[PDB]
Amino acid sequence: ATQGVFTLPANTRFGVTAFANSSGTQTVNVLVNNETAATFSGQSTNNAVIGTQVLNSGSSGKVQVQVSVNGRPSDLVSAQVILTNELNFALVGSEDGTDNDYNDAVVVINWPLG
Amino acid sequence: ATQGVFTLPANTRFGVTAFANSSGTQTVNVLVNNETAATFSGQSTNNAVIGTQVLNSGSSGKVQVQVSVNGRPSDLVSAQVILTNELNFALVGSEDGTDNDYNDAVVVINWPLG
Amino acid sequence: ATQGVFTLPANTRFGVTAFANSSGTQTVNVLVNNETAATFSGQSTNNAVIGTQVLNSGSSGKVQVQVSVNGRPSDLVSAQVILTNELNFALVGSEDGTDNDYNDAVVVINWPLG
Amino acid sequence: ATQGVFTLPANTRFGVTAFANSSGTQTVNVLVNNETAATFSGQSTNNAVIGTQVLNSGSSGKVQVQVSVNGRPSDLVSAQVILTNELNFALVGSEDGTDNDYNDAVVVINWPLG
Amino acid sequence: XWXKXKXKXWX
Amino acid sequence: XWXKXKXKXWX
Amino acid sequence: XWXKXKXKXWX
Ligand SMILES: *C(=O)C[C@@H]1O[C@@H](C)[C@@H](O)[C@@H](O)[C@@H]1O
Ligand SMILES: *C(=O)C[C@@H]1O[C@@H](C)[C@@H](O)[C@@H](O)[C@@H]1O
Ligand SMILES: *C(=O)C[C@@H]1O[C@@H](C)[C@@H](O)[C@@H](O)[C@@H]1O
Ligand SMILES: *Cc1ccccc1C*
Ligand SMILES: *Cc1ccccc1C*
Ligand SMILES: *Cc1ccccc1C*
Ligand SMILES: [Ca+2]
Ligand SMILES: [Ca+2]
Ligand SMILES: [Ca+2]
Ligand SMILES: [Ca+2]
Ligand SMILES: [Ca+2]
Ligand SMILES: [Ca+2]
Ligand SMILES: [Ca+2]
Ligand SMILES: [Ca+2]
Repeated sequence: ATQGVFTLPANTRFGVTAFANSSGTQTVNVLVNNETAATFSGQSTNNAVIGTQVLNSGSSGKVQVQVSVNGRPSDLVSAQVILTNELNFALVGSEDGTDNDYNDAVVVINWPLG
Repeated sequence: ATQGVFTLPANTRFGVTAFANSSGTQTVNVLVNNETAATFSGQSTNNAVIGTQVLNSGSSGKVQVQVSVNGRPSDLVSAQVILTNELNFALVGSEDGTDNDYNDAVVVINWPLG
Repeated sequence: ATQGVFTLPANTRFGVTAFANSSGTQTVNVLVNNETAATFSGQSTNNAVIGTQVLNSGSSGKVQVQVSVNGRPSDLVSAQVILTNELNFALVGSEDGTDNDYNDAVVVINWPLG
Repeated sequence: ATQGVFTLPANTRFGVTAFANSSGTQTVNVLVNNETAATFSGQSTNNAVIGTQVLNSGSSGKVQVQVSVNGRPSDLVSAQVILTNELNFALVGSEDGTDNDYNDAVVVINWPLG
Repeated sequence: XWXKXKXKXWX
Repeated sequence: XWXKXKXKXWX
Repeated sequence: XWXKXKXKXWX
């Protein structure tokens, strides 16, 4: 199944944050309406925050997270969770190798803000 | 029901990261085995990261998140989500006022690391 | 925080199913737009299904689950999870006593159907 | 990533329930420690319960859900969610066709029971 | 499922 | 409730 | 927080 694609409420500000846990440099692309809106790049085996940004979900609300290492797409896992019918998390893990820890890049999207 | 309390695997390193979306300064305490192990303090209405830290869940694995604003405890909401039976997120929202956006401090715990 | 309240897409059919795990007879009421739309009652300590039904979320989309035992409201916990940006679960647990297993009535709402 | 595999606490009773939303006849197989422990089959486009059963997770705790139609494995999506650090849901959706609703068989595993 | 109708897709 | 296990036998 | 300009109306 497709992973890393989320329909947010349209025209809504949201946060996106990436963490790295791999020997390889993680490239995290965040697409809004199928166009790149943010890119984070970094390497850590200690869960470092390699980037964080506030974006707008635009007219479609479509947000997609892609993760690659040196141009090679990682395998993604994802889900959205909503707490008290208000607070939204869209969550992505990714695997760049063979150990299947799925933490090589971890991406958290959250909304609403403010 | 109790919120903000999670049983992690014992003796395991985990990330904790907090974001702020409120006029008031957020204080985020993370307790491991009932003893304070991390405190973050900061203020933002635009999802700024107010802290990120790798901690050890210790012999009990018990991790508790508390949030307060100038001493007053915020109301918490939380859940744990596991993707592909490997990647764990413990998620906390918190409400310091009356509008029930539950984003005033947002806390993400993730494991495993590395 | 409020629990057991979910905003579904309007005018959408959804499933609601309740299971019991308690000595007490569970009464599960499902409200749509603030009016009772289904009521299940039953007793089991073995996860028996005490009711399942298809309902329409109506013009507002607002669905609320209430649980009581012998007329006393149980304490609720809840969250919504979305898989592959398509498949929705609204999940409720409830506690009628002191052991905090929160399984005394378990209610699963799922959509879309068909 | 692998989907439909969950590590439960060992030696623990759990409920498993399957719902159907497809023109195709669904067969859901539940494996405990790699051995078939329950099988449900049925056909509904109205979320009918095609099976519910109580099983024990055994010495390994490994539970796997498989879904097929006419002998062809459906594509699975899954996640586990824990509420108030106590109430667990292991959730599976499945797709037998091309519309990507992922509800063709929906499987809910819940624990603890009793 | 197979054929034409609601939800049928390629089947 | 009251009795055995997780609270069975009364009520 | 209190007053105007802190979310949506009161609170
Ligand atoms: C075959 O018809 C496809 C199948 O059944 C449809 C009624 C719909 O439920 C679709 O999601 C499913 O794959
Ligand atoms: C007493 O009735 C408590 C009640 O029933 C028990 C069998 C157990 O399920 C407990 O969780 C529940 O609150
Ligand atoms: C007042 O401090 C309330 C507080 O700050 C607002 C800007 C808004 O974020 C609100 O949700 C928060 O509780
Ligand atoms: C009805 C059906 C079952 C399995 C695979 C394909 C199709 C059309
Ligand atoms: C002990 C018990 C359990 C459930 C309902 C009533 C009573 C007295
Ligand atoms: C800002 C705040 C804090 C606590 C209670 C009420 C309000 C408006
Ligand atoms: Ca890896
Ligand atoms: Ca890794
Ligand atoms: Ca607030
Ligand atoms: Ca806020
Ligand atoms: Ca109970
Ligand atoms: Ca119980
Ligand atoms: Ca389908
Ligand atoms: Ca379907």
